[PDB]
Amino acid sequence: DFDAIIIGAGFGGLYSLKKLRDDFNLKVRAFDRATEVGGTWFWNQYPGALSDSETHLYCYSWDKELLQEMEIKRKYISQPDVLAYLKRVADKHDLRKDIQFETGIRSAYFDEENSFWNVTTENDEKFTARFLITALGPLSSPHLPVIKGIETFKGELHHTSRWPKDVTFSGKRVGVIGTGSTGVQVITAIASQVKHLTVFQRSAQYSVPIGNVVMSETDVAKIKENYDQIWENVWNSALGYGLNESTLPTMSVSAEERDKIFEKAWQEGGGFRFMFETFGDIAVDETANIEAQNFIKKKISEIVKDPFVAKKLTPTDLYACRPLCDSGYYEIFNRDNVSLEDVKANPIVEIKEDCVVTADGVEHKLDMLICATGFDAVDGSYKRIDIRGKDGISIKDHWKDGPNSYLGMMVSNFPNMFMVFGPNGPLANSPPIIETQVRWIADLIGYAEDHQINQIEATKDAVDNWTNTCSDIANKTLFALYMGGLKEYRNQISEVSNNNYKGCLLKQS
Ligand SMILES: Cc1cc2nc3c(=O)[nH]c(=O)nc-3n(C[C@H](O)[C@H](O)[C@H](O)COP(=O)(O)OP(=O)(O)OC[C@H]3O[C@@H](n4cnc5c(N)ncnc54)[C@H](O)[C@@H]3O)c2cc1C
Ligand SMILES: NC(=O)C1=CN([C@@H]2O[C@H](COP(=O)(O)OP(=O)(O)OC[C@H]3O[C@@H](n4cnc5c(N)ncnc54)[C@H](O)[C@@H]3O)[C@@H](O)[C@H]2O)C=CC1
Repeated sequence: DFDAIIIGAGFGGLYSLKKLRDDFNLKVRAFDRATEVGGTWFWNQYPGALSDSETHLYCYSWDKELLQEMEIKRKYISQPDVLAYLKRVADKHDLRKDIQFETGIRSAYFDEENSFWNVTTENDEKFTARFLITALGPLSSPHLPVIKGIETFKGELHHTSRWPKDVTFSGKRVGVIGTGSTGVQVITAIASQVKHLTVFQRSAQYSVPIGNVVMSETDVAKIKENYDQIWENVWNSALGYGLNESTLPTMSVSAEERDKIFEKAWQEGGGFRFMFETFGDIAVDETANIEAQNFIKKKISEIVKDPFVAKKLTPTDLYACRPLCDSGYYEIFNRDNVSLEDVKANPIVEIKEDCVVTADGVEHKLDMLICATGFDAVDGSYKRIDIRGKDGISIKDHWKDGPNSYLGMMVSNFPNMFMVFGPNGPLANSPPIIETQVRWIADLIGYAEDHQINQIEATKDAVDNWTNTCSDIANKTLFALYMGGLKEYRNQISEVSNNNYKGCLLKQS
């Protein structure tokens, strides 16, 4: 029995714990299958895993001491460091004493008469708790790339989502399936170290340079000295990536101008930035979208010295969402021990003991095959848990037609359950969204303790409104889930919390 159960010990889990335990004095336990805190940063330790967000923003805001303390080696932070960082947050606030590691949750069924949650582990522990905090993140189970004959393969088959330790590249032919962000990081990291790399590319994507430089003692002092301002600007921005968000329209300058603005962002680095700090309409207007793409196509053709290769790396679709970030990805394809296989015009059909076979019957002989093939959507982490609310409805069935929430946090027919980095949340840097959501959830359970209430849920009506509020803003953009940003997200939930949780049925003891 607990005031609250937390599922997860990543960013959202760790803070949920700290806040509910130490700031609101609640009786709380946190669960994670992982042996250590960190979430995705414990699980994903492949070559080149790295924040998209800058080092000084990809962290908690609420411990001012730890900010002055924080190591800031590079502009962006490597997986080990993030894990060291969260590990050290656990150390400082002693949170592990209230985390059971190696302990998956199987089921959670809301008890309607005790107004609390029945949570049963995979081990078969039944714990009771008034409140359910799910911090499962946005990246669910990996994609299992159904490839005929994966069983026959007798070399190393590794998946980025479960990267083993003690992996050696030297002297080996290595295949990489996937050229989204994980696979670009993998390929950039390893192309230098292997005998031969084959990239199996299903869909060429746009990548810009990240520009992950070491941070001088002065650079780091400039950050620390003005850290309070840094955050206030994060809270007063759409993306919370510390960017001079632009309102300048793209086609409202010269071609020679536009060029030079893109070359500035490009020299600086970062995908958000190229897309939101150059101009203000790149995600909304098509001409602008096209202009942004053609800038990158141009870059691709300059860097990639072999035109036929440059061709295969060039996206073909009409409009471009967020570009990936890289650390010399396009450069990779110039080298003599890298080859690109367009696996949409020449797919993988079979896989024998020692090779991947594509459509034209070429046998790609590999010692090692790496799946960098991506994760399921937000709801997959939920749908994969036995979660049942009112009238024994399981989240599986309630969301069978796409995920839904109120404010990204609360679910209809699903009481005392509060989601962190949950679906229909804002598009922005992770740590600020998580802070925002945890603080808000904590205050509401605070309100609940003080107004002696014992049951909170969002209406079906509140939810659709919110589902609508996302579509209206969404359809104002090209992205053919909640946009309009963090600043306006934080407004929206303040408009709710200040109006006695409009759309939440607060039920009383
Ligand atoms: C390499 C990499 C770089 C990234 N860079 C950025 C970035 O720059 N900016 C950004 O905004 N985001 C980034 N992300 C994503 C984002 O910041 C992380 O996904 C975020 O830290 C998630 O924190 P979380 O605690 O909400 O969820 P997670 O960290 O995914 O933690 C969820 C935890 O819950 C546990 N869990 C789930 N289901 C169950 C269950 N049934 N039982 C028990 N435990 C369960 C899991 O073990 C997991 O540890 C990145 C992700 C990766 C992999
Ligand atoms: N930029 C960053 O710092 C990072 C961001 N992320 C987050 O995760 C998201 C992307 O996840 P990723 O793991 O990078 O990959 P992804 O989610 O883009 O994976 C899909 C890719 O895998 C390949 N693929 C999948 N199934 C295939 C099949 N059957 N045949 C051939 N190829 C196939 C395709 O090339 C495809 O582009 C990002 O949008 C971001 O939110 C994750 C890691 C690093």
